[PDB]
Amino acid sequence: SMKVITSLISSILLKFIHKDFHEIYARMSLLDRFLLLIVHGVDKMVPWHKLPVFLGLTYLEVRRHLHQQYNLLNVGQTPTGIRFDPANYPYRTADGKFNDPFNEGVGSQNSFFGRNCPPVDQKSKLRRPDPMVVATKLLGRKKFIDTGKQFNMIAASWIQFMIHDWIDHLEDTHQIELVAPKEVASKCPLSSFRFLKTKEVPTGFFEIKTGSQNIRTPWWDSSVIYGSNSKTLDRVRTYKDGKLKISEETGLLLHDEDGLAISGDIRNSWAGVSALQALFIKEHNAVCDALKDEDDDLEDEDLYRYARLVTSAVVAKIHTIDWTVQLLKTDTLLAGMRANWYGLLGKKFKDSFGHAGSSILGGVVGMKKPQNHGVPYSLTEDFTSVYRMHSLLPDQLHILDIDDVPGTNKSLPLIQEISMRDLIGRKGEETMSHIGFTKLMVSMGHQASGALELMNYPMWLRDIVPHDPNGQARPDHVDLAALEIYRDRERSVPRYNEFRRSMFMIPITKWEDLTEDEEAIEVLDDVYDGDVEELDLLVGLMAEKKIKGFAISETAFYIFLIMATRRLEADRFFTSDFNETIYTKKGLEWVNTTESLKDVIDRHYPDMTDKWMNSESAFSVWDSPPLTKNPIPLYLRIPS
Ligand code: HEM
Ligand SMILES: CCCCCCCCCO[C@@H]1O[C@H](CO)[C@@H](O)[C@H](O)[C@H]1O
Ligand SMILES: [Ca+2]
Ligand SMILES: [Ca+2]
Ligand SMILES: [Ca+2]
Ligand SMILES: [Ca+2]
Ligand SMILES: [Ca+2]
Ligand SMILES: [Ca+2]
Ligand SMILES: [Ca+2]
Ligand SMILES: [Ca+2]
Ligand SMILES: [Cl-]
Ligand SMILES: [Cl-]
Ligand SMILES: [Cl-]
Repeated sequence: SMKVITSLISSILLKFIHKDFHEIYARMSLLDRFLLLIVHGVDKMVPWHKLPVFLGLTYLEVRRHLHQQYNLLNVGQTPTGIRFDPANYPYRTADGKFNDPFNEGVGSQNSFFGRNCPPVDQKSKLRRPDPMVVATKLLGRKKFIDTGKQFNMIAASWIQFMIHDWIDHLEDTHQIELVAPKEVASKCPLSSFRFLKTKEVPTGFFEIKTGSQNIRTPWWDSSVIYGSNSKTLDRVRTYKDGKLKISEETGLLLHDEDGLAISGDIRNSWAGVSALQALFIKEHNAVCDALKDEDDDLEDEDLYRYARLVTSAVVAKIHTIDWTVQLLKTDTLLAGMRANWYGLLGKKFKDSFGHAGSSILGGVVGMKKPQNHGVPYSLTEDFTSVYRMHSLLPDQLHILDIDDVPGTNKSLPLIQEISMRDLIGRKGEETMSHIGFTKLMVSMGHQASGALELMNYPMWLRDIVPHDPNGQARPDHVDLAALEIYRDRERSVPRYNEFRRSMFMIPITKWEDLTEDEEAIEVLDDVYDGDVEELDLLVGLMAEKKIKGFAISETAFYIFLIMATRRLEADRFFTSDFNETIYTKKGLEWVNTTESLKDVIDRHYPDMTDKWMNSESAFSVWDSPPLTKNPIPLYLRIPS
């Protein structure tokens, strides 16, 4: 046969593949071996992010395909259940069941986290090197480093607002204690701290024998405002006109008898997230008003269901084509992220002529069927690790004088600095009640986030009161930087270099491959006793030299590449059921005409961005100078 001869040639070409990929290679199809040869070839020459946009996009299409085929690992028995008719569930269910037309429990509350990379058992190394040493020497903020004008505090609030929709790990009842070693104890805000073990649930399989459970629905269903089950949904519903609870007077969240905010998920939250919850409750309630006017025969439950479909799709769209484009501020990713939604052919073509039929040309949104690449949808252990972005948070929020006349580029002066401790949890709700929605939002818009670099982890997070899932305070404080290191190890996520190999990225051989910062190299060498194989994932992701324009590492980005696409393409409500029958005509129109966070702010606060936002995106620092558009066609642009 020709297939056997070509496979022999593929075995010959194995001489051009990095030795660490020989294993994953044997598991690949013939065409995919050729594709890996091409991807790996580019990696060794001019890298994709230096290519003309159209070639960068071609590279990313091929790499993403490889990850879809080889970096999606199921965990646990698939919760298939008895066969059901998806037409019986033309709405987002309270616990995320009945979305995958073939598996009732996929994407539901308490489903298993899947994986992208094979697990690496680290139970004998949970404290090697010591996580409080790692936190002290490599993570704790020395001098604040910001993100320039690229990514403001609304953008930092937004990604946490998404984490509250996406991922949270079920805990066991067993307590763990970490103790600060003598060497760093005087630099540790806590000399020791206690927390709960992650719940390890047996799977019944050989390759992956235990898994974690996700207590948030992994569907992108806005469970951050709707809850992840019927009980928590019931708490937010008014049962009038489809609506959710909010203060009519202040536009802020309501609070329960303990002063805790009433929303979908408020765990370990802060004022910035509360602001976005309130904004999107206003969005949901505005959709209810529009649909109830159109049709007086719709009852509360009908209104709620349609408005949840519209609101959750608006959020997903804004994240995809506005937020991500600020995180990944390059021409290639502008083109790429917009293509996820609208296809390479573009919005104007799609809006005029409809979906072209392939994800490449028309976007994953509106595809005829959901796509899971043969692996039941989940968010993964690896996804959790790469979204650990706590260094985005500042030490203080800079509250501006919104009563002052805006200056050049709509700049405003500082009126007060507020410690982040005063803006988190219950205390933060009280502080926000005095500041108000407008002042907080404008101040967040004008303030840069922290950068994802070493030695930039807020020290206030090294002694925080953590919460139970309902937002209730725990008596045992945690050092979050040390805890994150422990969790990645506890949950068997590969450390940095093995993570790279698993994602067919060339591994580092020395610290100089990771970063040009000579003092950071010395710290890494100290903490890890020279061993790049012991380098923690979180540390590597913060340390890695950034592609120009990227706020995250390339290693994190490849997980974003595949998993962001997956959140849309696997979900019926973004694919087979993204249509006017399911959304209503007006509901679909609402999604299709909303392109940005600015559009939503302008809907509810009609004068805010005119007065105070000079940037194009509400996620960029608001007093940015005007920019003249690049006259070179997008798909032809060459990165400098
Ligand atoms: C005031 C703001 C925040 C506070 C107080 C906070 C606190 C916490 C705490 C206490 C945990 C759980 C640690 C554990 O027991 O395992 C956690 C987990 C996490 N946080 Fe934050 N965080 C905040 C903001 C953010 C931001 C801005 C991001 C950026 C993406 C983020 C991403 C995550 C992720 C991905 C997890 C892991 C969830 C899991 O284990 O499933 N957080 N955070
Ligand atoms: C799946 C892979 C898809 C993209 C592969 C692109 C191959 C690289 C093309 O090299 C060409 O010659 C130059 C030398 O001067 C390059 O550096 C330049 O950028 C490019 O135009
Ligand atoms: Ca969810
Ligand atoms: Ca009580
Ligand atoms: Ca009617
Ligand atoms: Ca003044
Ligand atoms: Ca300013
Ligand atoms: Ca030194
Ligand atoms: Ca519009
Ligand atoms: Ca006006
Ligand atoms: Cl519950
Ligand atoms: Cl994303
Ligand atoms: Cl759209």
